Amino acid sequence: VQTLRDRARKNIQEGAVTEGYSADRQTVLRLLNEALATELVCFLRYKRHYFMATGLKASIAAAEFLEHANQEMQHADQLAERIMQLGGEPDFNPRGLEERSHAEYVEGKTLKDMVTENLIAERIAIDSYREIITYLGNDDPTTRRIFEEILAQEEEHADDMADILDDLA
Amino acid sequence: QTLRDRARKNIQEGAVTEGYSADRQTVLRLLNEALATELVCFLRYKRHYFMATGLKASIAAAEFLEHANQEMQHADQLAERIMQLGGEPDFNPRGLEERSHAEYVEGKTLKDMVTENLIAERIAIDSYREIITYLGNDDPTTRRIFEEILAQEEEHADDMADILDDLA
Amino acid sequence: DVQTLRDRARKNIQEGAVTEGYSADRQTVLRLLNEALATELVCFLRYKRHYFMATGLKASIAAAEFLEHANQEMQHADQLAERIMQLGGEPDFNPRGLEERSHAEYVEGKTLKDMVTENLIAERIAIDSYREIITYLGNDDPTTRRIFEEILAQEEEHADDMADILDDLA
Amino acid sequence: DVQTLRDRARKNIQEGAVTEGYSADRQTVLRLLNEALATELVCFLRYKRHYFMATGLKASIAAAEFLEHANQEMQHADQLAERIMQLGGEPDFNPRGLEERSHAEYVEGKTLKDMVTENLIAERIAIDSYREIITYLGNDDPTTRRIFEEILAQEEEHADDMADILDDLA
Amino acid sequence: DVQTLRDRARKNIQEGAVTEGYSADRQTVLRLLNEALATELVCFLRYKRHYFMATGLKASIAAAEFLEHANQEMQHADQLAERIMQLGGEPDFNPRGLEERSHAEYVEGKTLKDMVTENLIAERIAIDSYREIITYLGNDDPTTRRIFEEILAQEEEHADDMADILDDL
Amino acid sequence: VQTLRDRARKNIQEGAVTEGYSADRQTVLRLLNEALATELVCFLRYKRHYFMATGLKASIAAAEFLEHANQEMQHADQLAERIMQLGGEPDFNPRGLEERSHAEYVEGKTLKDMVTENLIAERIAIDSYREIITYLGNDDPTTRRIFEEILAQEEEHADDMADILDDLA
Amino acid sequence: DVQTLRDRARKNIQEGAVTEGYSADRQTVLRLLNEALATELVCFLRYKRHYFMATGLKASIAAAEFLEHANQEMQHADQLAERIMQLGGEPDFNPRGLEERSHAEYVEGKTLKDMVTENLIAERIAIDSYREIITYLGNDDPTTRRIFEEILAQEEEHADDMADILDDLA
Amino acid sequence: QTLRDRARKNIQEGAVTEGYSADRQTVLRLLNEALATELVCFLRYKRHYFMATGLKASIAAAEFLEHANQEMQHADQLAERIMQLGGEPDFNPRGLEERSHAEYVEGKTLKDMVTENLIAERIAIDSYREIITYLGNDDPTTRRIFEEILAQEEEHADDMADILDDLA
Amino acid sequence: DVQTLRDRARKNIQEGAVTEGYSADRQTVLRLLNEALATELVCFLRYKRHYFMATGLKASIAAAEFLEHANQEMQHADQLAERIMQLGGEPDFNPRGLEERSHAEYVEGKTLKDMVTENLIAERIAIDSYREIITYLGNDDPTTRRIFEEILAQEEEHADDMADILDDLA
Amino acid sequence: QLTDVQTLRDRARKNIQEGAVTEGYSADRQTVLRLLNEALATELVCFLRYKRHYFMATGLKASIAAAEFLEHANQEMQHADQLAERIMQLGGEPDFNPRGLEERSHAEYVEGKTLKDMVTENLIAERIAIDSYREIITYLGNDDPTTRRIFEEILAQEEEHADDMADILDDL
Amino acid sequence: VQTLRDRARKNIQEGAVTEGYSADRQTVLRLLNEALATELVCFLRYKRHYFMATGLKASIAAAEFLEHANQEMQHADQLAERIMQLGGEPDFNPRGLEERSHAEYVEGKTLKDMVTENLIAERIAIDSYREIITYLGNDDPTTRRIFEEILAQEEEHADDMADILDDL
Amino acid sequence: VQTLRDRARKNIQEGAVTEGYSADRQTVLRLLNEALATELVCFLRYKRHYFMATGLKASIAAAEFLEHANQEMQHADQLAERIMQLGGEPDFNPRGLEERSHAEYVEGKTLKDMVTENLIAERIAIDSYREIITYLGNDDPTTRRIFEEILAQEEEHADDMADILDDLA
Ligand SMILES: [Fe+2]
Ligand SMILES: [Fe+2]
Ligand SMILES: [Fe+2]
Ligand SMILES: [Fe+2]
Ligand SMILES: [Fe+2]
Ligand SMILES: [Fe+2]
Ligand SMILES: [Fe+2]
Ligand SMILES: [Fe+2]
Ligand SMILES: [Fe+2]
Ligand SMILES: [Fe+2]
Ligand SMILES: [Fe+2]
Ligand SMILES: [Fe+2]
Ligand SMILES: [Fe+2]
Ligand SMILES: [Fe+2]
Ligand SMILES: [Fe+2]
Ligand SMILES: [Fe+2]
Repeated sequence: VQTLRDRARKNIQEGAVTEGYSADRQTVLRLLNEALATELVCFLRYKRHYFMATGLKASIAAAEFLEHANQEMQHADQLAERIMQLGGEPDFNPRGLEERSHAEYVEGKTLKDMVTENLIAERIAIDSYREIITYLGNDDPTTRRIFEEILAQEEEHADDMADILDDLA
Repeated sequence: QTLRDRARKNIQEGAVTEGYSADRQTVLRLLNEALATELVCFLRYKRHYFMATGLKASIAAAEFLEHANQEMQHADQLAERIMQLGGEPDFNPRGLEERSHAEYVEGKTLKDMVTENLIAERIAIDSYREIITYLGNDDPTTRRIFEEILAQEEEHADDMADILDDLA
Repeated sequence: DVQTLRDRARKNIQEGAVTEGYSADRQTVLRLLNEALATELVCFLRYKRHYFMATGLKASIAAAEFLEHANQEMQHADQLAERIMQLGGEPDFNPRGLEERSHAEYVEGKTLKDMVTENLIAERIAIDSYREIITYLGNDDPTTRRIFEEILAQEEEHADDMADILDDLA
Repeated sequence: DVQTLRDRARKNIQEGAVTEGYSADRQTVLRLLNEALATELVCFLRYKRHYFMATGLKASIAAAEFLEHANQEMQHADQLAERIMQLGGEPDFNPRGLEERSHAEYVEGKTLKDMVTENLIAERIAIDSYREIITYLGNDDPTTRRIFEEILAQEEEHADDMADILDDLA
Repeated sequence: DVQTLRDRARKNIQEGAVTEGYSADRQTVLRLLNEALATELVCFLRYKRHYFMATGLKASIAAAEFLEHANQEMQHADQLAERIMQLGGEPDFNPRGLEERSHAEYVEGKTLKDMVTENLIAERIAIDSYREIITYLGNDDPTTRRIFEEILAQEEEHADDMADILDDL
Repeated sequence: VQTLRDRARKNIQEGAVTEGYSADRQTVLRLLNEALATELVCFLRYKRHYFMATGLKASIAAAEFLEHANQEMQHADQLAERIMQLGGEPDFNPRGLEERSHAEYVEGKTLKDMVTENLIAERIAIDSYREIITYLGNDDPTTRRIFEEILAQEEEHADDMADILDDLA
Repeated sequence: DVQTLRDRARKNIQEGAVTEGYSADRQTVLRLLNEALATELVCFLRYKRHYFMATGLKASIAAAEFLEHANQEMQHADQLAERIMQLGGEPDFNPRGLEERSHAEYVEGKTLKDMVTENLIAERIAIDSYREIITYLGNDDPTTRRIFEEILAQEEEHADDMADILDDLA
Repeated sequence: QTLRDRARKNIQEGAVTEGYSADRQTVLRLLNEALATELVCFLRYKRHYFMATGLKASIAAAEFLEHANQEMQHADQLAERIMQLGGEPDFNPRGLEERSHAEYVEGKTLKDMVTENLIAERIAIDSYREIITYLGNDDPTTRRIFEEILAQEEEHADDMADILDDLA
Repeated sequence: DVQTLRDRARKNIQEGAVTEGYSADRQTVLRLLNEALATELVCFLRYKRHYFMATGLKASIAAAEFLEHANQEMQHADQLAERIMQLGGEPDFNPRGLEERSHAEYVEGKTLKDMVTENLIAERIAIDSYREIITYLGNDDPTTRRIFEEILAQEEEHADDMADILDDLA
Repeated sequence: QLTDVQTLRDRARKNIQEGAVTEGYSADRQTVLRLLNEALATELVCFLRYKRHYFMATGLKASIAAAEFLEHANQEMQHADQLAERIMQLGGEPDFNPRGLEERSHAEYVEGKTLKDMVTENLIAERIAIDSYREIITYLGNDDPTTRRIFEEILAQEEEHADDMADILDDL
Repeated sequence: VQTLRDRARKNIQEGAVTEGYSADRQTVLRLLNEALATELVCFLRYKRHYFMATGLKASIAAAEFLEHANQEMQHADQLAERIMQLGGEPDFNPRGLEERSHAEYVEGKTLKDMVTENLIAERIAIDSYREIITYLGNDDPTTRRIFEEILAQEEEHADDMADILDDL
Repeated sequence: VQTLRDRARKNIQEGAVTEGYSADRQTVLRLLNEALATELVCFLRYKRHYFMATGLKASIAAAEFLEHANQEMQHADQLAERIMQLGGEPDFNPRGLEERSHAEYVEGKTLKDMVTENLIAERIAIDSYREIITYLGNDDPTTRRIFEEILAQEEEHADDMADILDDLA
């Protein structure tokens, strides 16, 4: 009765983080920020390919590139919001961004170059977030669900890029 | 540089990465069986929607149509995943019922119609529960598709049972 | 009195939309409506199959048309079933024997040219079938005639849309 | 062949939509449009009466249909009045003698079966009435024919909807 | 009996909407579609001119009708060009000789009554032209017939709207 | 306690009509149906005028006529709904409709005729509904508010028609 | 002459909407608003319960009305709480003693006829309560009177809607 | 035919019928004084809206703008009625403040701005309460306008007082 | 093999969404669903009280969060009640004993800091309460688990939003 | 370091509270503010005049003018808002005081008796604003693009209002 | 000061054209009508290309053709509106339309033909409108802004067509 | 005549850039890319401040921080679109982003810190883009108008940030 309340009153400023939070909060925060860097890098890369993919066939890829780009930023916003709830700071610094990220920014010369670099990044993110989802287990459903939702989106991005690549050269 | 090499190996496989620990072949078979089930349930509900005329029946007819269209959304969801996992979705009407866990049943009465839909929903619920168990933690993206469909079928079952209890 | 218009309407009142003035062969029009319904359901399934399988840069353009066509087909299916019910029939959504009732076929195709060609064939079959139905109806059933005349126009668009693609292929 | 198309159009220019090529009997087409208009106004009033009076769980389903029908009837009224004006007539909205001009009646009914049955009778009267008008017009006035053909298709739907209800009652 | 339906469809398959059953004179139907297209383009330009020139209190009322008509005329143009393409023709948007191909003329007018009358004349020319076309088509080409029936009905509205204004002048 | 509920269960099928309803229900119902007849008549008269008022200036009146007609029907619906709540039957019968109504259906020959006839009807309704509002007093707020809302609308309809009539012949 | 209108406005300025001219008994009006607020909150909970429990074909129609009423009750609750704040009070949303404060009861009902009857009883209690409040206010507080007059008209509708259902039942 | 004769006499008076029992001339005077008040209050609120910058103040600034546009809606309501009753609405900025029950006051601080708006609302509340009493049952349509405006001013007064209590 | 899947579904058919394969303790899941329902109804009432009472410049920002939270609480209430029905229970909206059933309390608060603190305490009680329920369900009831996982995530947001405010206060 | 780019930033830190007004602002801030406020007064007067004409223009033909009057009135207020917004960005105070509003405004409030009066009075005001704002645009030159663009956008609207009113007046 | 108004009263019927209008109005009107013809011609050419560009790749260009066509008409409307404000008459006559225009109507046979002809026309318009913008200088801000808004639109159209042509 | 067409055909692949383009294309591209980097940096800084500014008062600034962030990205898109039209490549590389930009990414500790850094950045951009507008003169209206439109937005951002700082400093 009053013990339910006393548990909640202890360390109240910790907010979303309760007596029941069983995950390794600092390590989760580290992973959230690595993912955030990946999303920002993927956002900048896709935006680049979008502007550069001109032409008839390429304009189709350009549309997918832009759609992907803005989804990446949605993933970034989702992750930063969680970083804040779990007592961290989201790192939007462009300095060293690529070093924190699992993906690279690669301009590419051809369209096949562009698509391949995006496909490579998605497959890196897929396996990375699969590992994080496994690592979280049942200790942090709310964070686990963020990565599960991002994962499902990345799997779509991978298929969308691979579908294009098969038609190229 | 090995993360990049892991990703470059079998790049044409797309969403299916080295870390995909499920039996891709078996998941594809289950996805197509679900797809057939959803198309069959769509056709049955669409039949019942048109045939359920009257004062009281027209209320059931509305639910029939809502379910039919939800079934088609499930079909699209499953087919999309079949493609991401490197399969082919089988929309062939020939042998459609043999592939499906459900049946197409016209019914003579409205109680017939509701009962046949209720039976189909309960077949799907237990079938998809088993698939979700089979997937476990190997394919979250597919597991989440079936979990979302499952929740809908549970709604469809309650809606049909709620009606059936009021009938003759 | 003018009580004769009312007496006409009261006779066989449960027949609903079908009045004394309905001059068509109701049983046959219902047969044609159900054959048309089967054709649309098949065409819907074929187009959806092609939509999911047509991946790539060029093909994704075709896939969009395939999906647009698919849903137009189901709209036709709904129009026809609605009319079947108004004329006192039962619409047959049974997938068993669906192809046997249909003027069209379900064909997966291997290439994109295969998919486009098969859809073009189905449309040209439907166009000529529905022209024949429209003629059979004559002035006996304006409401049913108008459904097929409207579907016909959609099919001519689908045929032109698929042919326009096929000319650019291989 | 240019100045003769123009001279054709300049003659009786005040006739508006009604050109030399208008092969129908304008005076009679106007009579039929105004009878149709009275029928639609009457059917609107009857349905509105039934809408307000049909209370209860089961009745409210019919009442919803009564209202949809009522408002479709007024749409038909506007469509017909609009055409009357294009053909140089005057639409008669006068409530005095409205029923005598109409093919339908205003009938309150006591029961829901009464109300549904009376609406079903009126829809079936309109169907055959408008079928005859469509035949009378033939190819002489496509624009007026298409109005009646569009109204007819709606009346057939209204008849089916009322009959579908009556089967659950009688 | 199913392979012969398929054989009919394969013969001349590139002709698209035009099937073995198409019983109209395709070449002549196309000529009529192109004459109608010119009529609509001419009527569009004339109405647009009258719209801009019809200033004042009362005239602004006619000007609104002029603009609504102009844009309906272009919709008619679009319908006809779409049909020209389905039947294997070419829609002629060439401004050179546009008036010669058209049943109508471009006429500036000095007064508002000038403008309204010229528009009324054009609508009455189109009405009788399209009635003749609809008759020529008969039951041979429902899809084209329905286009002209739909355009005709709009032209009758335009004719009545212009005549209703002219009666006040 | 048990009397608040006992007052409400007694005569429960009388619905909105409670023990506290202090108005002369039968008379309120009579007035509601007379008002309903008036609105139906005014609806038909305005619709007649709307279709017949063609021309440059007349089309401006035609638009006001249509707005008025459709407001009249809203009033008809408002009143019929209230008749049902108070235990009556709304009379939509076209036979003898004018005999029940305070206003008349008048085709009019000229536009000034049409405007004048509408203005006369609005001023009849205004004075009728003011008397009903006074008659109701505080005995039936819900019904009173219906008439106060209709009255305000009729005052607008009257001002709109008089504004037109001042500019005429 | 402008300095006295301003001086009246400066006297007790923090009282806000409540001016020197407010002629009602602020304390008592606040009591009635809070009693009404409890009534609406209880009615919201009752209707919500009935909405979820009324399953079946015919019953689902009542469930739709139950939900609509439920949410209209909460709009009334908000309207009343908004006014309580303007008159310098505190709106009591405490679930403890909510029924003791409310003019209506929460009653689960066993049957649909039960549910409808209990809702119908509550509406008729509210009607007579709010009519009495409207009389008590007189011309002293138009802004509050208008809240109750608007709620009253809504309750008369809810009462009629429930009674219309009850007549068709058992 | 007597109802018709009543309506035909003085037909150009429009909404004002034989049964209009209010003092039309005096009602027009009050509508125009109220109109002036609303225009003045609109300008003052707009002034405060632009001048209330900062973290806290921007919250008040949003309220200032909302109030401002509501004031103009009232001006529109009042002018519409002035026309229906056969008058002329006075939008002249010369002497606008003399006709208005409220003042235009710039204020130096935010507390100044809030206090001045609160003073104006309480002036209008009591002014319109008096007008509603004067009308009684003689002019329902006009009475309802003032009753609707009055309720809005009470909200504005409560909203401003709610801000003032938190300030200084 | 088709008649055995079908026989499974006919056994206990009236149970609806609850199939032979449902491996949870339906009785207990329903108990927890109803305790959650009470918690959300109480949290809704508390937040609504705070919304209306939190006046002022800074406080109005909190008031907005209070209202957004309140309506999210009611959405949770509806989700939970819907599930109670599917599992064959009855959702308890009775205000009598509502607080005894709820894991949270209704607390008026005197200051804004009071209000924020009480809301924050409530969210943290809910967070840990629903985490325990998610554990209890395991893999036995995905559909119910997902409801709680979705609610949990919202409560974590509500906790962060209230704590973010409290850090700036007094 | 190497006070390079560090110079762009040191320019920005100086007088930071001056906000939009930077070291690069080459216009006479004091004078631009006077002009913005005169324009603001002009628009408020034009709004009140047009609103007056809207309510008084009853009749068949007049109601068409009444519609134009109302569209114009609300555009005038949009202009007033645009100008007041700029006054704040440049560190001024926008004067909404109705006392002396006309003395500050380039236009007049004129009731007019007839519709022809109303149309003419609005037409005169537009032509005053057109030439006033042309002069202001010229005075600004290239010193304040953001303020110039406000006046250029208002100017184009006033030219439309002028043409709209003249088109009506020709028929009277 | 009473002179501000007398300036505005002189030649009042000229409307937007005031004493301060320093441009050569007759010449501005000539340029506006030449631009109008250019837009009308470009509109017809684009529509022709839209209907004729069938196929997979071509349908992409066809969509751009239609967007451009309708933008061309928006420009035509902008220019005609300005002709009226400045006291001219807009010439929509199809006879001699091409002679008045800086562009041509060219059907083209291939898609490369169509795209090239559009690109050529856009570059003609760009340099024409740059010259007009220069001729206007500061004498007519309102007309100058119309051409600058169109110019930027034409630069987009040129880039869009060149982007397509590079792939052929 | 035939020379307008020949002028347009020369260097046709240059697209928007015609013979009449009198600006230094190479330099305009350099300036556009410096602005592009500035906007990307300002976007990241504002997003960081948005997530970190929690509390009652701080949430007001956070809302503005977010509105600014998204306006900055709109500016980035405008600038990149023009870079492509003038035949350049837009540089979205996070590597060296700050070195190319007139602005910096600065986390700040306090809200006063965040607001001040945003205010400084806007004032740098304001004066930088004013200079670019002068450099363009009348040689490139389309680009000048882009910067003139961005400038007006930056002036708003500066006023909005300064309005906040006055309440803090
Ligand atoms: Fe991705
Ligand atoms: Fe289902
Ligand atoms: Fe098709
Ligand atoms: Fe009808
Ligand atoms: Fe009907
Ligand atoms: Fe046409
Ligand atoms: Fe036309
Ligand atoms: Fe009226
Ligand atoms: Fe209620
Ligand atoms: Fe106020
Ligand atoms: Fe909750
Ligand atoms: Fe919560
Ligand atoms: Fe203006
Ligand atoms: Fe162009
Ligand atoms: Fe920027
Ligand atoms: Fe900025």
